[PDB]
Formats: sequence, structure tokens, C-alpha cells
Amino acid sequence: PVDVAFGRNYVPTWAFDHIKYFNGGNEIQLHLDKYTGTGFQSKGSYLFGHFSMQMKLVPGDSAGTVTAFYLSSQNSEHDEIDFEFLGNRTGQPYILQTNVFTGGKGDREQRIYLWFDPTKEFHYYSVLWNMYMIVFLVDDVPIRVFKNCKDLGVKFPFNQPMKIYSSLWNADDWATRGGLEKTDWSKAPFIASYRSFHIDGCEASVEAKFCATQGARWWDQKEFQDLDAFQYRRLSWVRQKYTIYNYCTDRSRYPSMPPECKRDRDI
Ligand SMILES: *[C@@H]1O[C@H](CO)[C@@H](O[C@@H]2O[C@H](CO)[C@@H](O[C@@H]3O[C@H](CO)[C@@H](O)[C@H](O)[C@@H]3O)[C@H](O)[C@H]2NC(C)=O)[C@H](O)[C@H]1NC(C)=O
Repeated sequence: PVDVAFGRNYVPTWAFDHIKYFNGGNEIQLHLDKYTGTGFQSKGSYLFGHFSMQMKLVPGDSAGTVTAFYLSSQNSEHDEIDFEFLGNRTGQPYILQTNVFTGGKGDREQRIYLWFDPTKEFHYYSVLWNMYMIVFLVDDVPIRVFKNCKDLGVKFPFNQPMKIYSSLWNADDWATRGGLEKTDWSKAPFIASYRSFHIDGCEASVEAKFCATQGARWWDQKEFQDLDAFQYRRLSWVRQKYTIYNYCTDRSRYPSMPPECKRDRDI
């Protein structure tokens, strides 16, 4: 990931005055108070690529807040790849929730705790999205893989260009302790910080759902068809030690377990 200024790749979409720009936009702060949160989105749309953000989450009491960094297509039957950071009362742990929507259908939530305090320093949160798989990374650690399992009849984000989005907003009904902990608005403003703003992707308009260099990109090469053994060991550790919720092993919601799971090593 190469660090660039916000304005190279992104535009604000809501509550422009709630985005504070530092060092020429090399760092931004998103602010949330009782009237409004805020968000931004990429200027371009992409079909496959490598997308990365450095983030430092809301310090102190962040209960009820969600800081999101995600890719989404536009139409109905949408595809989406999500990082959703769920805050907490002071000194209680953040959750990093991930999710994948295909053809308008999600319900693929996983929730992890992190192996560092995400409010203390900036860390990298990244998506690698190619025709074979989607990988979610925290720094150099893969925390989830969503493989292209079209051969098993599972849909995959495959031809809908997506924009990159980020936002900070209240989500009282479900964010903290499943919705039991409500935002304490006397602790506003809640501030999330971002750097890097890295986009390396196959630019593709909604107009045309194609990129003229498809298959010729570095992420289309053979080495990116799968994670290597080292990366899978790091992933298994996240699965065994840091995962508090995993749609794959949730037999109450999925008596009929999803086909991707064994392949993704979420089993
Ligand atoms: C915010 O902090 C609270 C603690 O105040 C976190 O809630 C705790 O979540 C853990 C993991 O889900 C729970 O522990 C687990 O309990 C189950 C049994 O239900 C057990 O199977 C596991 O081995 C594990 O011990 C814990 O009960 C729960 N505590 C409370 C008071 O709710 C929460 O995860 C933090 N994050 C967010 C965004 O809520």
C-alpha cells in the first residue's frame, strides 16, 4: 500500500463539515454527534483490486457506534464486502465485524476481537478482491477469505463494479452487546481517523461493467489464486482464538450450513 492524500481517490458525501483534514488530507477525522455522522466514497468504481485504509478507531466510550470501511455495487441484487468496527464502553473491546453480500443477500457475519487496541495506533485494513477470492486483512494477517464457489452454486462478487465507502454512524439497535448498550451522546464527538487511502484496482464504470486490462493485473496472476500455508496458519489462529461469532458454525441460523465454509477454512 502506497499512502496518498484523501482527495486523490475520495470525495465526501455527507456532512462535509464533520470531516477534518490534516496534513493536506494525508490524515482525516470523521466526527459523529447526535445530529449527524459522516461518510465518504471513492471517485471511481472498480471490478477487482487491492484496497487499503489505515484506521485508528474511536477512543474511550464508543458504544453504539459503527465505523465502516466497505465496497459496494449500486444496483438491487447488490454485492458488498464489509469491515464494520463496533464500539464499546470505555475499556471494553471493539469488535471487528466482516460481511459479504452477493446478489443482495448477506448474512455472512463474522466477528472478531483484535490482538491490539485499535484506538491506540493506526493499523491497515485491506481487501484483496480478484476472480478467485476475497481476502480481508488486518495489517499482514488474513482474518477471512471468501472464495469464488460458483462451482458449488454460491454467488460471488464477480461482475458488478463497486465503489469504496467509509462512514461513522450510530447503530444503537445492534452494535454493542447485541444492542443492549446505547450511545452516550454526552461523550460526543466520536472521532475515527483515517490515513493512506490506497486504491489499486481495475477501473470500471457502472456504464460498462468491464475493465480493459482484466486478467493482465498483478492480482490475476497464479500466486493470488490462494493463500499460502503461512497465511492459512495465521487465519486459523484468528478462527481459533479471536473469533466470537462465525456465521459458518452458527447452527441456529444455518442448520443447513453454507457451502463456502469448508473451502474458506471457516469450518
Ligand atoms: C463490548 O464489551 C463486552 C463486555 O462488556 C463484550 O461482551 C462479551 O462478549 C463476549 C464474547 O461474545 C462474551 O463472552 C462469551 O460468552 C459466551 C457465552 O455466551 C461463551 O461461549 C464464550 O466463551 C465467551 O465467554 C461475554 O459474555 C460478553 N459479555 C457481556 C457482559 O455481554 C462485547 O463483546 C464487546 N464488544 C461489543 C461491540 O459489544
